[PDB]
Formats: sequence, C-alpha cells, structure tokens
Amino acid sequence: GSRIKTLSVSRPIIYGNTAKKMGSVKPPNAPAEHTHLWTIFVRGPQNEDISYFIKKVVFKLHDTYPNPVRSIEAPPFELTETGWGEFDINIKVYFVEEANEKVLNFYHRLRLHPYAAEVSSVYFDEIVFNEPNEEFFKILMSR
Amino acid sequence: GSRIKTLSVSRPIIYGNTAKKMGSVKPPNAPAEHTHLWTIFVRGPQNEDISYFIKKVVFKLHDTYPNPVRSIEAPPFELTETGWGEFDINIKVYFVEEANEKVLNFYHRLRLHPYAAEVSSVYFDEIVFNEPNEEFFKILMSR
Amino acid sequence: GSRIKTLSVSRPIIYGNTAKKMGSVKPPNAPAEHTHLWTIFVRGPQNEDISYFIKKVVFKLHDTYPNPVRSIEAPPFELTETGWGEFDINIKVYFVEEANEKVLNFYHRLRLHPYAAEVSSVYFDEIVFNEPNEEFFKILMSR
Amino acid sequence: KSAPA
Amino acid sequence: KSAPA
Amino acid sequence: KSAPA
Repeated sequence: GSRIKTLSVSRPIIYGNTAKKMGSVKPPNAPAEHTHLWTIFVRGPQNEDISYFIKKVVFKLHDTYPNPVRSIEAPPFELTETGWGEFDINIKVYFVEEANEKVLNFYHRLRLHPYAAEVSSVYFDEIVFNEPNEEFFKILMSR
Repeated sequence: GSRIKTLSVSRPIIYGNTAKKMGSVKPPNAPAEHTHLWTIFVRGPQNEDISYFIKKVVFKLHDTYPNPVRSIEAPPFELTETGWGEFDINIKVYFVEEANEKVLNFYHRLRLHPYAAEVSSVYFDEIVFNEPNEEFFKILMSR
Repeated sequence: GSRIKTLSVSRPIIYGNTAKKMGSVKPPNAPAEHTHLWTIFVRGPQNEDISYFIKKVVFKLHDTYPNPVRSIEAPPFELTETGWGEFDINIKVYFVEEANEKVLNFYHRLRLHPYAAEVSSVYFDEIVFNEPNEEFFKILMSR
Repeated sequence: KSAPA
Repeated sequence: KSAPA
Repeated sequence: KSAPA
C-alpha cells in the first residue's frame, strides 16, 4: 500500500560529558578547590562532521563559572573545564540558516562521580527534523 | 533491543502548482477570459528523477477544461494551462508495474491569488510504501 | 521543527521456506515416508549479505528430526531437509557480539501444501534495532 | 471553480 | 506436525 | 551544583 504522510528526516547525535578526577598535581592556574577535569560535547557518530547542519552549540554552565553562556561556533562542539561539582547544563543546538529552525533545547547533568580513572555520561539519540524545507533537505542528504 | 515489524519505505515528494497573472498581452490563442498561466506538478526533491517508481501521473482538471483527465506518462510529471479560476485538482499517481500498488489519490487546490508576480502552493511530503515486494524494494533502493 | 527521540535502525529481512513434493524417485537414503523436500531460511533482500550483523541463525525443528536444534553459523542462513509433515519452526537469530543484543525469537510454520511444483511461504519484514550502541551502529551503517 | 482574490 | 493437504 | 560522591 501507499499513503502520503508528513516528511521527516532524522540525524543521529551523541552528547554528554567525560570526566576525570585530577591527581595530586593539578594543571597550572586551576582554582585550588577544583577537583575534576571534564568535557561536555555534542558530536556525530564515529566523530563524523555535524557542522553541515549544526551552526553552533551553546552550553550554559552553572553560575559559579564566569561567562557561563559558552558559545561554540565551529567544530568540535565541545568545551573542557575544571570544577568541583556536578550540575545541570542546558545545551542549545542552533541549526544552519537554511534550516529555518528554532533552537533545539536539551539538558545534561554533568557526571563526575565514579561508577557503581575516567567516567562518562553519554547519550546516543537522534534529532528528528519535522517538515524540512527543500533546501535544508538537500543539505541533510549531502552526508 | 530488536523486534520484527512490517517493512515500509518512504520516498519524498513535492507537488502543487505555480501561477502568474498574465500581462496586458496574452499568449496567442489563449481564451480571452483566461487571466492566469499556471503549472501543476508532482516532482522529486532537487528535481531528481521519480519515474523509476512512478509510471504516470493523471491530473483531473475542472470540467470547464476540455479533455479534463490529463494523463502524463513520462517526466516531468506536470502540465501548464491558462485559466480564470481556482479549483480542486485530483492528482492520481500510478506506480510502476512491479510495485503491484493501487493508485495514490490526492487533491490540490489550484492557487492563483497573490500572497498576504509568481505565486505558488507547494507541499513537500513523502510517500510511504507499506510492505513492498522484493522486486519493488530493489527498484526503490536503486536511487 | 526538531526534537530529540531515541535512536533506532531497521534492517529488512526475508525469511520462511520453499518446498516441493518429491517425485516417484526420491533422493538416496531419504526416509521412505518422507514426501517433500524443503528449505527454511533467513536472508537479505536481493540475497545481500546479512552476516555483517547476524552471527548465526538457529532453527529448532520438530522433535521427529534428530538433533532438532540446528545451528547455522555462516551464510547462507538456511537448511534443507526432507520430511512428511508441516510444523512450527522457532527461528533464533543471534546478532554479532558488538550488538550486545539478546536473541531475536520468531516462528514460521513450514508450508508444504499446494496453492489455492514449488510452494513457498516467505515474509519480507524488517528488524528494528532499538538504541544501538555506537560500535554496532557503525557496523550497521557499513552496508 | 472561482475567480481568485 | 501434520501431513499437508 | 553539588560535589560528587
């Protein structure tokens, strides 16, 4: 059988954080109370390029970080920080201009505590694009 | 996890019409009361070929057109007409013989009135094929 | 619009059996009461390779067959037998180690009776993989 | 069928 | 298991 | 924000 339905296109996406408890010697000029080194990221599977449809990713850190709104406008869409605590990060994904799409809003709790060495908290989901316009569909299908 | 579900394959499809109000000088032998030139179509994104799975498209025009059942049996699956009014068009998409599929029936209201120069009314959806047979699936996957 | 949803990947799959009533002369050392030759299988469309994600297929035959648990650990994932009766076959599909997936369990009634020469009973469905891990997704996308 | 706006 | 029709 | 376990 055949039917008409609304067009959708999905793009797999990997996001979250890795982390490590720092040793006795800490990186120079890291605040003395910071205990961990960590990295929050949005990336493609197998580290394939995602900048063909993502223009920039904005990570809102906890207010204890200076300039907590951290805008990453070229790949890799990640940032590395030191710190002492776990907290929620609002991740704002902005698509290329052609998408004509509003921001994609989501949230990730920074994981630092060990498992029940390196820890990670990583999700492997997908972004579904509802009714993409013809030009954006062309861009999405180019990779 | 893994599960068995029914197989489906989807093909994006663009359809609708463009239109233009004609000037002071009209094309030769266009009826004097006709005011607009228009084009109804079914096409692929980026104008890719769709005839590998669509055999023909039949546009049923309003009864004010002579021979209103207009069968287009080779790409581009479109037709251009002049006229004076907006009306509903039943679009009948017939798939290649291998699909073993019944007709795909849908409807488009011809748009001539300006926006709120050229006007258009175009939809970018997708055709879902339910349980395609192995030979048709081969044809669908060739492009 | 855009939203995050869980990642899934689907793989089309063809399974079932062909069968033929044997003639007056039967294959040597086929049991005298056996009347039909048949083949149960799990395969890819157009007979494409599926062993890149399926490690082995186990067919549990009726207890009237010796060693009824028949493990096929290399393609083609099929077996041919003679026999006299129709019965249900539990088909166990095991995925490659990287999938980290439990067995895929399904059932097929062996068809020998003619249509309402060769008979067949074949289904063309798809396997949906829910939340595949990054390494398995890499394997699934390689073909 | 009606003449457009 | 039953002999076919 | 709380120090980890």
